[PDB]
Amino acid sequence: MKILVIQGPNLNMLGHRDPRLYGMVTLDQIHEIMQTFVKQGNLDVELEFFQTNFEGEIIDKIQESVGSDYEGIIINPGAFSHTSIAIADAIMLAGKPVIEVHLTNIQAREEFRKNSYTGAACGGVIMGFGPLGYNMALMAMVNILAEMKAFQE
Amino acid sequence: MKILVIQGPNLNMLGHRDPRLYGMVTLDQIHEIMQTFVKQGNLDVELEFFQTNFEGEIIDKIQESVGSDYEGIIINPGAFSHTSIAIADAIMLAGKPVIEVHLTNIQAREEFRKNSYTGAACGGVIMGFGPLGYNMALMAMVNILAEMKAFQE
Amino acid sequence: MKILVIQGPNLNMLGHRDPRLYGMVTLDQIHEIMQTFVKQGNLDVELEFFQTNFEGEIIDKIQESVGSDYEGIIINPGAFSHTSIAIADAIMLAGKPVIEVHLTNIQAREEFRKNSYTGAACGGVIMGFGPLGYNMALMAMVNILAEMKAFQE
Amino acid sequence: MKILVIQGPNLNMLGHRDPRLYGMVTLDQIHEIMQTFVKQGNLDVELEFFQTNFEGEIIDKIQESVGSDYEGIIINPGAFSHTSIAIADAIMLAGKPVIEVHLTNIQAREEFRKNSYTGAACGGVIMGFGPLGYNMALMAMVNILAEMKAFQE
Amino acid sequence: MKILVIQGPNLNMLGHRDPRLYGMVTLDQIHEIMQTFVKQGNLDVELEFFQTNFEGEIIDKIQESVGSDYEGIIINPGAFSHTSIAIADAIMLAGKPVIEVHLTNIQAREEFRKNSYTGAACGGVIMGFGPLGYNMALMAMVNILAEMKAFQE
Amino acid sequence: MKILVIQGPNLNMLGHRDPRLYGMVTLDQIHEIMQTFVKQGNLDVELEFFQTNFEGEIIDKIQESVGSDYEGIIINPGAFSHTSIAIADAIMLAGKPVIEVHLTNIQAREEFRKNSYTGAACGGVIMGFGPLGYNMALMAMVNILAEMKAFQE
Amino acid sequence: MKILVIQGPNLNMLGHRDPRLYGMVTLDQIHEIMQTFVKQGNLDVELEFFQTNFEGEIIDKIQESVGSDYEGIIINPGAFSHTSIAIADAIMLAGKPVIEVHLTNIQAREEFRKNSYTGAACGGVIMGFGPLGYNMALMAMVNILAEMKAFQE
Amino acid sequence: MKILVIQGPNLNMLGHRDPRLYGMVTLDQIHEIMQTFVKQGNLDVELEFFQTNFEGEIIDKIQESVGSDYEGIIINPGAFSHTSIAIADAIMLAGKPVIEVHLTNIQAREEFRKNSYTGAACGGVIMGFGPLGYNMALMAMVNILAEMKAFQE
Amino acid sequence: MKILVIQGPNLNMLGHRDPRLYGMVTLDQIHEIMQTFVKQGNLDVELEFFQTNFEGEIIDKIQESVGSDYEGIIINPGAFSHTSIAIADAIMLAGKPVIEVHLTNIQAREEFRKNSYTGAACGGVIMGFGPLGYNMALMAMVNILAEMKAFQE
Amino acid sequence: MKILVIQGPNLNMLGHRDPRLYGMVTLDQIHEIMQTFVKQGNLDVELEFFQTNFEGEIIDKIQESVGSDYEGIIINPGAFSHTSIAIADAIMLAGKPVIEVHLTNIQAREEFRKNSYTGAACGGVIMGFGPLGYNMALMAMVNILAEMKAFQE
Amino acid sequence: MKILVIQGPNLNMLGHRDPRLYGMVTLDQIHEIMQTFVKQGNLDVELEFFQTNFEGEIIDKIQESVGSDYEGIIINPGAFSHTSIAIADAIMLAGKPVIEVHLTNIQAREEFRKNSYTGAACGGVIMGFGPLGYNMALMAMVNILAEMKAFQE
Amino acid sequence: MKILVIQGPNLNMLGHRDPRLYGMVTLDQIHEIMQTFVKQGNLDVELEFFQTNFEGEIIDKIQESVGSDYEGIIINPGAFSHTSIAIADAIMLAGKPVIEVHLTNIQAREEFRKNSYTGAACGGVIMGFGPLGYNMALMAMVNILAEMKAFQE
Ligand SMILES: Cc1ccc2sc(COC3=C[C@@](O)(C(=O)O)C[C@@H](O)[C@@H]3O)cc2c1
Ligand SMILES: Cc1ccc2sc(COC3=C[C@@](O)(C(=O)O)C[C@@H](O)[C@@H]3O)cc2c1
Ligand SMILES: Cc1ccc2sc(COC3=C[C@@](O)(C(=O)O)C[C@@H](O)[C@@H]3O)cc2c1
Ligand SMILES: Cc1ccc2sc(COC3=C[C@@](O)(C(=O)O)C[C@@H](O)[C@@H]3O)cc2c1
Ligand SMILES: Cc1ccc2sc(COC3=C[C@@](O)(C(=O)O)C[C@@H](O)[C@@H]3O)cc2c1
Ligand SMILES: Cc1ccc2sc(COC3=C[C@@](O)(C(=O)O)C[C@@H](O)[C@@H]3O)cc2c1
Ligand SMILES: Cc1ccc2sc(COC3=C[C@@](O)(C(=O)O)C[C@@H](O)[C@@H]3O)cc2c1
Ligand SMILES: Cc1ccc2sc(COC3=C[C@@](O)(C(=O)O)C[C@@H](O)[C@@H]3O)cc2c1
Repeated sequence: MKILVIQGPNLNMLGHRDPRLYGMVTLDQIHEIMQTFVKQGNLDVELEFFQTNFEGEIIDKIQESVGSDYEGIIINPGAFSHTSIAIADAIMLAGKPVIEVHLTNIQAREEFRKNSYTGAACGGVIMGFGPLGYNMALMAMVNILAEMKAFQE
Repeated sequence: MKILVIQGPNLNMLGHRDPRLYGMVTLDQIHEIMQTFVKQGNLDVELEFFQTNFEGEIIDKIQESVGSDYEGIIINPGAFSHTSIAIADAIMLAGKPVIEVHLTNIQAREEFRKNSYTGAACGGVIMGFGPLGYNMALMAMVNILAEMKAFQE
Repeated sequence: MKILVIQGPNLNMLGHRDPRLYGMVTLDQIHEIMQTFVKQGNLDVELEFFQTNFEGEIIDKIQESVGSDYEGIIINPGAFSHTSIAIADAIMLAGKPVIEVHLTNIQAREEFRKNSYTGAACGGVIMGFGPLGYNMALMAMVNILAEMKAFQE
Repeated sequence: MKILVIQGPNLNMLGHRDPRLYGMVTLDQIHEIMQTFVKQGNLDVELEFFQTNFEGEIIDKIQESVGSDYEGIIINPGAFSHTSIAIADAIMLAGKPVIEVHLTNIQAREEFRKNSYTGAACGGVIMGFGPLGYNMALMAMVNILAEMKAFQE
Repeated sequence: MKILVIQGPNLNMLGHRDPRLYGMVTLDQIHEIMQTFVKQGNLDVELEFFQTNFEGEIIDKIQESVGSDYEGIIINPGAFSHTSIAIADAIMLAGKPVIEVHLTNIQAREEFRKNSYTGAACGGVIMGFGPLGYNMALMAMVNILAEMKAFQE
Repeated sequence: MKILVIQGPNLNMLGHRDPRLYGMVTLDQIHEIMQTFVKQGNLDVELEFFQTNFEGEIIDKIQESVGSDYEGIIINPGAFSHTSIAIADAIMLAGKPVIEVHLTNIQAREEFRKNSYTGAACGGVIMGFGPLGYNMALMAMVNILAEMKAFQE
Repeated sequence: MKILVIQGPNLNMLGHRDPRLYGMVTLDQIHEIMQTFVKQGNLDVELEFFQTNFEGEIIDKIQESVGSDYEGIIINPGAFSHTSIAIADAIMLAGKPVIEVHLTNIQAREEFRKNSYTGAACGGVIMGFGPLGYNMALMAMVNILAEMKAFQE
Repeated sequence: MKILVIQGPNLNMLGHRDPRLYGMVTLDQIHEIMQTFVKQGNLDVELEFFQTNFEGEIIDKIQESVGSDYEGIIINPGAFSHTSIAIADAIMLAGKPVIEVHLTNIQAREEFRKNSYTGAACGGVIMGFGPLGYNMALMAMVNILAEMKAFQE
Repeated sequence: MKILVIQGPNLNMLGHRDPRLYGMVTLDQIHEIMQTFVKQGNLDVELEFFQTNFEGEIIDKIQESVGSDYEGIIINPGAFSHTSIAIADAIMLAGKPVIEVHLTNIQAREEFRKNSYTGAACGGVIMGFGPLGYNMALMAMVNILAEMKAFQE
Repeated sequence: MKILVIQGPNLNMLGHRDPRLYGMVTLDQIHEIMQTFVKQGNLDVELEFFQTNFEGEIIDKIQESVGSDYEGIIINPGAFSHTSIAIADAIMLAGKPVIEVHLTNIQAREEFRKNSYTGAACGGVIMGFGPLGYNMALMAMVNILAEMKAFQE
Repeated sequence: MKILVIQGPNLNMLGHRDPRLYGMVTLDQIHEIMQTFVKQGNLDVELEFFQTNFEGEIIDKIQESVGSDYEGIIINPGAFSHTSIAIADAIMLAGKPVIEVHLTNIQAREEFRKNSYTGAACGGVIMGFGPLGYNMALMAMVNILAEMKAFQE
Repeated sequence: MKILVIQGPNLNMLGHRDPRLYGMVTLDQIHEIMQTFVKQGNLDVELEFFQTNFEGEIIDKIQESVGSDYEGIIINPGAFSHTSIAIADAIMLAGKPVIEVHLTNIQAREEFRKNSYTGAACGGVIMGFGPLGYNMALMAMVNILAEMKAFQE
């Protein structure tokens, strides 16, 4: 059961500079925290991680998930959340669960960050919990998938 | 370790009518699902549930949590999320973690629902996961509390 | 055949001060005019009147109509018309005819009064006819109910 | 006692196509329903019906009512409600009661339909009751006229 | 197979003044170009041409197409495109293909010209191709009709 | 030397009702005041007066001035000034001086009256001088024409 | 000579948390300061203090002042100032002096706090002077009442 | 009979540079044209001319006109028209006719020039006639004064 | 203990015309009222009064207060309150208490008067109390100063 | 005679999912339809097709057309139409005909889709005709090119 | 070769208070830094420095540069940058290079500071480099002048 | 001492077409001009030049400067300046001086070009000086670096 984790622009710079707002934890560390959570719960999940600064690479990857044995996507589109109708469209055509995560509470920042095009296209949105938000996304993803397949039977 | 769950206007009408958008699950059923989650994880948590249609009662209850042995609040202010500066202020003065939950993805609805005053005052916001969102709030709450007390020592 | 008449904030102050805009007739007098209309037409209707200054009480009352033998609601939400998404939602979940009345023509007043959240959630809206508007609401309610039960057979 | 009923653009297309939103009843049928209401109440009223697609014809007709033995106007300006300051001015200079009717609840439709210039210029506005709204207009007109002439004596 | 071509306000002044923006071709010349296209393709189409400066005449004509053996409408509402909800409604009730044409690219002009109420009600919109845009509308009309009748069988 | 005076919707109702804002003078009286001014100055000017409530008639008349021996237009588009892109276009293609007149100061009224599409298309605009404004238009017109023909030689 | 002091939502939490923006003084301490001012000036005033988190209770209390021997109201509506047309209406019908007080300078905060519906309905507004603002309101109230009764004689 | 002519910022730079938009005529030349008009009509008027670049000097001068034997003001506030509430207030308190003139048609320029605070405070506004606009202002001023004194008697 | 009282544009015209909105009291009379208050309370205060119509003079004066033995400023910027970022900056750099006063309730007037740039830069704002507002400003100033120097010790 | 067809983000996902709004036809099928049109008309045109999800790739390709023997561009920028000033600039510097195509009527969708930066930079725009729109673009392109080269001679 | 350096409101207060945002350097020190730069580069430039708090003095000075042997202007209009259409106009008529400087990055401050009317009228704008910005203006001015006179020959 | 010069979309097309607005100088020529400035001043600077049409490449490059011996960045983000929150974020995390350059005065162009997200994130911004702007950036960069290292010691 494969989950694709997509990390948008600038998230690779996390923690390395300790630049206050986003915190001390690096992107790799966030990804280790995710693995840890997967093992410590015996959840039946293999993660693929992907980070990019290109809007087009985010769309490419969402698209490459379509034909494949990828069950769901957890995504933090970063600054593209607010601007990218294109990623929003790609999310709408993914035909599989997409969950949007934000480290910070984007409700509580500048006006230009409150809107999330991408988040409106997702099933659900998690914001403001730091790295923990990603594990919350994993929990929900596992439940969302469990419930999708339960119904099948 | 006491968590206060506050349920805003109209949420008590959930499920009883099956009114499409919000689902089939009743508010009691959401609260049972929470207890179930608390036991099935052996989490050290006693829940107090409260539902009201009064802005004033939501504020009263947030305030009554202040002096007490209430560790945190999980809240779905419902339609007040978009309008209630008053509840937002109450949340800011609660001096304890507040997590906002929405059944539906309020990013993906009418313009007048995208803004959340109350959500901006909370540490974090969860939207669009149906009842599961509340358990996600629980997970996060337990972790946020764990981490607050870890640092104490 | 029971009709619930809900009167929002400040409407109990009617007439007592003769405060120009709204007129000389008291809220009780409006309610007497309604009974009079019910008898003088031999309409088969028992009215329950309710006035409150609390958003929460309006919602409570709309909700308490749901399980009961209340056939429809006539409501003047007063200044809450313009602000209350919460009452609007309550009206949408009432699953019975709701008609909104206003004494004054809210189209012809300040910008902040032109919007009616609640009115959009109602089947119909009557504005600007003074107390007469309420009898027009009665007429329409009786017809709407007649037509609902005609179709049943 | 003459009442002028003015029907704005496209209302002559009613019912003939059964085009969903507005219903099944034709404009003639609406006018018959009005006569029927006038007889079944023995109201002392002769109706003149007029339908046009021309803003200019609506204004012309409102103006031609001024010198005459027309006591009041019932008007559904249709899509001109939202755009026509010119008809609004005509209504203000009619110096006799004007009541605006809409079949549909214009509060509950697109943003561009919520404004009614013409409705602000009328004494009162009725929306969302289907053809019934016109009889409600008749009821109100008869009362408004009764009350105008009562005060004379 | 009859197509009605409707030309809105001011289009009759085309070319006669060579007034720069719109060009050198007259409205008659646009209509000849259309006939020429119909013959040079052997398309099975009789054109009726109509030009007016009255919003009301455009609506009248759209309505008069309803009962008749008019298969579709090609329309350039001119300045009414931006303002006329009434024509937009008429187009919505025409129950037959309507195609909007603009000589100039209305996206690239003043803000007040970018909105097209009428264009949103049409199946499709062509702008910025000078008189050629009309032939494009003919091509598309013939295809849309071909495809409507193909499906019939 | 022929000047066309165009009077927009409702201006024919002037004075007859003494309806406060616009005054006591009738439209005929305004036109007499113009003739009087033309004689008392020996200006070489024949006036044609035209009043209509139809947008379409205003456009028609501007257009019919084009081929003719009409030297210029004085126009008070009334409520259309604020709404009518169509008339604004007609004015732009008149290829002769157009002067816009308003009785009242449209700067000092409701927001929806401050904009004048038609006024932006005219050479010049006169507002707020009551009927005297028309004579001011005449003066200016005569001067503008004088100066156009002076330059010819 | 009775003055009613109304304190809106959250003001009861003042000072107890020392939550920075509003200060260190408690609501009781604000009320003591007021009594002290009344004695130290020998002003002929009995104060009734009231604090609530309910919009409805504020309206109730304003209304209950109408029939009574309450001469004036000093009110800090708190977060309701910005949102509550209902309280604004109640203030308009109080038919006695109402003075709005704010601890903080609401001009200098978030955009959503600059508007005061309630403040526009009051005779006057005092902001940004901490608890001192209440005594200023007392001074002004005593003067306004002095001047009202002076004129009587 | 004294008329004060106030010329706002930058108008002294007229014509000297021939800077296209405003023309070739200098400010002195405009003032000579005014004198000429006064003589060629035998109008009973002494003009005082004043030009400044200071908002405060415009206000000072308007104020100094109050006590004096200045009968009316003709003013072109220039760029201050759009911005200066202060001059607008000064115009409202002048208690004598003020006419606003603009060389260019400020309706037909940038959005930031369409608003005229000052013009809304004037009795009337003249725009877009070049220097001629000033003589139009003189004509109107003379008539306005004539009519003010006629009534006296 | 010196307080500088700055009076913005047009305030010197007060009362002389009795121009309705602002009242009957002259600016000198307002200043006398202030002296009277200072004596009748034995407050230890010398007032310097200054009125100007120049934005630049207000700024100059604010600046000249900096080096001097001026303890605080009471200012009514008049129409500049709404427009003057420059004065707002000057107030921010005064490094002493500045209190803004308005005779009228600027919340309750035109939209363009609700904003106060200058008021946001002040510690506090008083509006809508007529001349009395100035004495309220004195009371507050004396208290603010008392409290500044109490802390010193 | 080479035409470059550029297909923006997500268009490669067409039809494969049958995702309702855009239809059943795949992108390849759209391109085949284009070739077919080119043959069935004997038009003298070689098409190069290009699809990308990268804004940067669209710009690159537009730029690579400049030096080459590419006569014109037909482009559907997809979601970038609304957001991409950069592509809009590239189109403006292409110095050759660019035609914008949309499958869907972007006038009739969400507010954020009505604006087309790219469409404003194109000579012309076609929307709402499904894949047929591309053939319409071909017809127009061939005519635009024919007319460009006719003039040459 | 004379350069006029104009310094807008409040800039004379620089450094003296060390008021954080703008820095520690006084206005005199900025002017010394400019002389120093002129010598250390042997640039052929005499500087005239001017500081004022009056909008009108800025305009006066720009105007007085016109007739003279002033080659260019470096200007920091301060808070007037955002508000002053009048200075913007003065700049446009200066017919010589004008360069706008800001100490702070006005893009990165409050919304009301992002707009620069004056900056739009300048050839170029420099912001956010502290006092160094002025030397950068000098560099550019010298280059702009060199290039203007190079072309002459 | 290494400076990275980043050139955004379309800038590589400079000069080659002579497309009026931006000029005649090619991007290579701008880079030569920069080297020339570096030698003719003996400044101790090695430049790396980079041009791209990809938002993601700009971010990649800003990021790759972080770990390296790159001292500062000069950047012209081109059309991305107005839209790219992502690049703005990258700039904020670069932890080294970033200077934004624009050839043209973006204040003086379309509304959609006035905003610069990226510019707000930079230390300073230079606009409207053609290619010279880059040398001005160099000058400033060298000074900013000199001053950063001066303080170190
Ligand atoms: C007829 C009907 C039937 C059941 C219910 S429950 C309900 C709650 O109000 C809201 C809840 C949210 O917080 C959520 O999605 O959890 C969204 C919020 O916008 C909405 O007011 C509204 C509603 C309406
Ligand atoms: C002086 C002048 C001369 C000739 C013409 S033709 C004309 C048509 O009105 C309009 C037509 C459009 O539909 C189009 O682009 O074809 C756009 C619409 O905005 C414009 O008003 C307006 C106009 C104006
Ligand atoms: C009840 C009544 C009685 C008489 C009249 S006349 C009239 C004309 O409409 C208008 C004319 C103006 O152009 C003008 O002041 O000359 C202003 C414009 O805003 C208004 O629509 C409107 C109107 C309304
Ligand atoms: C965490 C916290 C701690 C203490 C307090 S007290 C309070 C009052 O609510 C308000 C009062 C104001 O009237 C005022 O400035 O006095 C302004 C209003 O915007 C604000 O909501 C809000 C609040 C919030
Ligand atoms: C015809 C007239 C007559 C007298 C006066 S005095 C005056 C002062 O300007 C203002 C003062 C305020 O600060 C206030 O309420 O004290 C409000 C402000 O908006 C107004 O411009 C404006 C004005 C206007
Ligand atoms: C789930 C889904 C499935 C398939 C596709 S294809 C697609 C293309 O993007 C767009 C194309 C348009 O240009 C058009 O109408 O041709 C409109 C544009 O707004 C839209 O983003 C968006 C999309 C979304
Ligand atoms: C408390 C305070 C203390 C000292 C100073 S100096 C000053 C200058 O005015 C301004 C100058 C700018 O042009 C600039 O950044 O150089 C920005 C402008 O918005 C500001 O008003 C504003 C100001 C404010
Ligand atoms: C047809 C055309 C031809 C050549 C070029 S080069 C170019 C660069 O992009 C931009 C650069 C700016 O940063 C600047 O002024 O340096 C402004 C920005 O808005 C513009 O997109 C835009 C452009 C457009």
